[PDB]
Amino acid sequence: KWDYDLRCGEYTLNLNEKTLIMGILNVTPDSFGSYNEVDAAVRHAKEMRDEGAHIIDIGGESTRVSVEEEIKRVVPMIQAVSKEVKLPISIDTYKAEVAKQAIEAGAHIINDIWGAKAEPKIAEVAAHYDVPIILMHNRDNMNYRNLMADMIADLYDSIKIAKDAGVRDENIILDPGIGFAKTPEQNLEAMRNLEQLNVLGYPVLLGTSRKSFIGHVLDLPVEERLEGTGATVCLGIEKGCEFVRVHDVKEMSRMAKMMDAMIGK
Amino acid sequence: KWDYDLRCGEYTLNLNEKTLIMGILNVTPDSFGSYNEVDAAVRHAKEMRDEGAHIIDIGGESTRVSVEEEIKRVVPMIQAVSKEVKLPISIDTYKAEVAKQAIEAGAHIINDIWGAKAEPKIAEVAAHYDVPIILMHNRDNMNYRNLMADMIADLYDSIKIAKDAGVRDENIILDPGIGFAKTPEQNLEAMRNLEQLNVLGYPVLLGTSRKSFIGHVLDLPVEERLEGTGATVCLGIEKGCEFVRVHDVKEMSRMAKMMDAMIGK
Ligand SMILES: C[C@@H]1CNc2nc(N)[nH]c(=O)c2N1
Ligand SMILES: C[C@@H]1CNc2nc(N)[nH]c(=O)c2N1
Repeated sequence: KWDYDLRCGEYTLNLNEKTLIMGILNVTPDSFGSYNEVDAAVRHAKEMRDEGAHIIDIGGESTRVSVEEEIKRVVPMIQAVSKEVKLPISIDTYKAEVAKQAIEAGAHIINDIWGAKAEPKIAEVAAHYDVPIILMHNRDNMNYRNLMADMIADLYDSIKIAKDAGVRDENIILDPGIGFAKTPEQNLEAMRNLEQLNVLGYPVLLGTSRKSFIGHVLDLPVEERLEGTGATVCLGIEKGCEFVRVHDVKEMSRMAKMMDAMIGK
Repeated sequence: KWDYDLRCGEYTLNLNEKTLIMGILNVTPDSFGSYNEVDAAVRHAKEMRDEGAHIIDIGGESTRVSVEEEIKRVVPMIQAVSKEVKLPISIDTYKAEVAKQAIEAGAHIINDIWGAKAEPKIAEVAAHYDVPIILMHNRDNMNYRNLMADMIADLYDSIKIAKDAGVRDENIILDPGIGFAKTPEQNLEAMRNLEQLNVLGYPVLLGTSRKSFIGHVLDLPVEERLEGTGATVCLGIEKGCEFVRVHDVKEMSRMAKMMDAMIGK
């Protein structure tokens, strides 16, 4: 099915062999590139490498921050993890300068929650270093004529921007952006119609880990969402996703792997 | 989609509203209707009722037993649980006399792992008390020309037997019999083609809890199979199953419920 491998410089990721697990690195800052924060992050990456993660996702601005600062927090982390853990690292920013530094510092993949729309210059950063980029569906509003048709239109506007800036098709990964610009019911509608994004011809990453719509269904707080995340990973894999972005790496790797065996991937 | 409810005398089970969870009652015998065994079983049913189970499944001969004896072990259990826990009880036997007693003692549903083939008289027991019966795929051999086509043929031979004995269509539930008469690869093939059984027009129950094929994929012992069972429950629900038979009632209820929300059931 994929006629190419994901080229990540040093590392290569095969897209046919298994669902690829992206481990979410919790970047809990010190009040002050300090030791407790860089060391707590290195140990966390190591735990996830050992639990079956294939990519470590490192973020500077967690939604729940000055550009100069985001770099000083995230660059030390990427240096320590890329040196100490043999996994590709994706950098979770939408800012072009942050992306630029992160890749100099050793990150392999760009992870852009605004799909090259917040700062179009980021795809030029991608085009240049020639790295894979994740384009996530997002918009600053929630008025959908047709949810899926709109997601697909919007994603396609990211691809144009990326392709225009010089991004090769083989470095494009898409993401339905679950939990962004979507009501809880829209989130479950995007889950139920995820296979639609396959028509765009690109690999899909799904990020549903512990998100608020799981809580809305199950009526359960963020720490009781492991079964609900599992269900979303399972439906995602069955609908064709190539990657899942999760906190619970041990549990999701096992669910991923059993899905893979059953659907014949 | 289902134009009728599952009639269980005292209780009624709706087939459209949610995936219905069947809790597996571990019937750990005393060396001797004793207290520790009937009381350990009542507390276990109660825990599962509280964790979200809709049916309690009670078995006399766990595969890993004289007819007269199977009754003396299982009849006290059904009396205590049906009196003390307000859930329908299914009786996991293939023996007609055991089924007969179990229903006198208070069980609602017959659960027959040999699909009325080991003892055809059991469907007459079903026909008479007018109870729902689960017909599970099983055979005393593993030489399949075409796995799915054979399962469907074999299941259909159970339906004939049941219908001939007087069983109403509305009291027939089918079960692909995962882990019986199937190699590990055949088990994963039946999972991947489960939606095929829907053409027979009946509700489907799936039993994959902690089974040996999960262990074969994940390489993990029976107590580390919770993620692997989850994956099977998720794929089952997406492929259309009306019931899942599980040990981990808390975890599987949550995964069931999140699947239901997403697939729109
Ligand atoms: C809340 C987080 C932020 N970063 C993400 N990145 C991708 N690709 N996909 C996602 O779902 C998310 N969600
Ligand atoms: C091992 C157990 C025995 N009883 C079962 N009954 C049904 N219906 N389905 C099943 O899968 C099983 N498996």
